[PDB]
Amino acid sequence: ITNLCPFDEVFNATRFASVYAWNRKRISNCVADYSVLYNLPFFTFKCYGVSPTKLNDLCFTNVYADSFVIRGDEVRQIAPGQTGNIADYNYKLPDDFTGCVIAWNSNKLDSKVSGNYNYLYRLFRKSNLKPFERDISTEIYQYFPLRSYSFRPTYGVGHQPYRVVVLSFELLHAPATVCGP
Amino acid sequence: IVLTQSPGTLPGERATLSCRASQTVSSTSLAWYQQKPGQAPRLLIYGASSRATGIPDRFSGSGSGTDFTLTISRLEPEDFAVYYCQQHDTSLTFGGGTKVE
Amino acid sequence: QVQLVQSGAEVKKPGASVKVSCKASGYPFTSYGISWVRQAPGQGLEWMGWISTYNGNTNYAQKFQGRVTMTTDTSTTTGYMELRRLRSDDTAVYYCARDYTRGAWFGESLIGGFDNWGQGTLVTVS
Ligand SMILES: *[C@@H]1O[C@H](CO[C@@H]2O[C@@H](C)[C@@H](O)[C@@H](O)[C@@H]2O)[C@@H](O[C@@H]2O[C@H](CO)[C@@H](O[C@@H]3O[C@H](CO)[C@@H](O)[C@H](O)[C@@H]3O)[C@H](O)[C@H]2NC(C)=O)[C@H](O)[C@H]1NC(C)=O
Repeated sequence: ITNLCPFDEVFNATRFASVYAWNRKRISNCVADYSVLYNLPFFTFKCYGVSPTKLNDLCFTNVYADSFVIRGDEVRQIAPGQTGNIADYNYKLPDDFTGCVIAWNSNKLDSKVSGNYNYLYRLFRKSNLKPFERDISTEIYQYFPLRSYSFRPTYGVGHQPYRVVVLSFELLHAPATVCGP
Repeated sequence: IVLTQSPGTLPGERATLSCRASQTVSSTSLAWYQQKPGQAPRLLIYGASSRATGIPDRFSGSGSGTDFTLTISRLEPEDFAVYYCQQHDTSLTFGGGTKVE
Repeated sequence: QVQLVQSGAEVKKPGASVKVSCKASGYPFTSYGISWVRQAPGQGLEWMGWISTYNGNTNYAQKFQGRVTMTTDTSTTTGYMELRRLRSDDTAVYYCARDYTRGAWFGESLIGGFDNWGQGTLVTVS
């Protein structure tokens, strides 16, 4: 493998998806250099089932990067075993989740004085989500199911926007496509 | 998106250069370039604020909405060049260019 | 230690085509795209288009949509551009640059700019 994994094109993107409609980018057939993620702003870096200092020596059959924007106080919901209106209605991780969660404060880019209404979350649904399920329907709840974040630079930290990237590590009885150097 | 720069033509003094867009341009999609005589352009500012590697601290950019600027806190003999503004919020455009003299 | 090395000046007749090369080194070729910008005498910078070194995807400026073709060769880590049916108004210096404004793998916009530039290739039409 001569190609390098396009982490740069995931983390340094101008635009992130809404949490109700989280975006998945597939990483494959590449060399996974994780030093940059350790090197940087990226205040939140929690790995489950794997050590962040050993990723340089591992091989995977696939790596999946799930990108979305949430509030600072909602960052704790992006973890296995957790519940809440993000964990239950927007983005659910499995209890046996294997992977790393990276998040940073994007107030400088996403917040607006008039209010940034581009980012939305789901508040109403008839049931909870299954692991890695996505629901982007707008059917009226027996309420309009989606509501804006309205991010502003005048908000305290808990209400400031955070950009979250979840790196899921797939390990199967199959030839690896992604290996560190 | 159309980018209009001013003044047409502007050592030790502070310099300010302006670039106004006909449409809103995101902080993330705007940059500034410098071109010396006989040389290719080089990147100075990206993300409307962050400095490119190798760029002196005297160079700083900022802005929002449709109004962005580039400031040089004191001009050096080598800072006399044509500066350009760029946006890639929609497609990719360059401004007319502003000369420091 | 990134460098971009372009071919020397060319002289063409009206209706002729010119192909300009740009050899890249000092970085992983397939991690960054290639952009082309030209500057006519007395004029500013005009964007011609962009190509991904990873998947061959292109994005051209409307002005050259039917005139310019861009290709890459990953075995020689070199970019190429061809501009067809040249006119006297196409006299300009054509520059290559390393593109970190759009991703090569996903095609999405990035927070960046054109950091590394070649010396420029002068094309004269007469
Ligand atoms: C997001 O992008 C930034 C900025 O990248 C830089 O600016 C862009 C506009 C383009 O011109 C890029 O080609 C250019 O690299 C990344 O920050 C950069 O990270 C690298 C790797 O850590 C830094 O290189 C190191 O610098 C130290 C000195 O501080 C040396 O000792 C090392 O040997 C090595 O050279 C680079 O300096 C740094 N750039 C800046 C301005 O700080 C950022 O990493 C990237 N984010 C992700 C996840 O990729």
